Amino acid sequence: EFAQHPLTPNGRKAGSAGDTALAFWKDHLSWWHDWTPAPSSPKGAGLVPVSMLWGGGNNGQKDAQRLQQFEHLNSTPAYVMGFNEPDCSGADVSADIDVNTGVSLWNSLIAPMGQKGAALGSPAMCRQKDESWLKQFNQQQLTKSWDFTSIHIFKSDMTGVQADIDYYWNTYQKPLWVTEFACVFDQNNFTPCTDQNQINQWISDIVDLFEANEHVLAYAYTDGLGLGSVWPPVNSDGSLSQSGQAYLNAISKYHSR
Repeated sequence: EFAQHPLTPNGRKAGSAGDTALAFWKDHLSWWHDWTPAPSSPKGAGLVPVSMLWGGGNNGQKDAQRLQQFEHLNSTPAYVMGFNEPDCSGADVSADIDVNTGVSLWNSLIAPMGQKGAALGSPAMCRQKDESWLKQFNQQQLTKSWDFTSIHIFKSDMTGVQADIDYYWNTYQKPLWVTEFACVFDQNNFTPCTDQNQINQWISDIVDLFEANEHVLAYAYTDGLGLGSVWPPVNSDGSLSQSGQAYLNAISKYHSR
């Protein structure tokens, strides 16, 4: 009888999306991802490295490299996530694949990893609570469904964060992982927050909300590009930024054993 993976990695919700701030945050995290099949920054050594199949290998240089690396994995990860934003476009930005193409990749490459014991994460939607892609994908013939629903939260207040959580719990009825989050005026041409005071409070508030919410089992601060000059967790001189320090101070509140 095989032991199942806990859907919170190694007793802590907190993780990182990317590795620029990983050395500074490590001691208060359990896990990280880097959008690749095999997260390998040496800054993460000891944390749970969560695998991803980003896309279908026809929407960018890195997309094609990552599909080939996923096909060549000699091993089964403890946790694997599906596609990054198949409902958005842009070469090496979002996966840009239809539901039919998603089903074929999921059944050929992701479901067999789950048969060998990996915990499976859904594809993550750029449309947030307005998605239709995952609703259609979930109605298709999948050889194995997902264990945790992956979500991206790009919102300017905690009302928007809560509306994303409620939509994905009510609709899919599985535990959630927030696999990327950042403070963004999403309805106003995707304008990233730029007020340091507001960002520091938003970070503090969102970590508290996630830690208290029974349906959120993991979360991860993103360092991806396109989020303005204030959100990045590392300054141009290499030092931890004020935004990076707000995350460090929030996740350390929940690390007391």
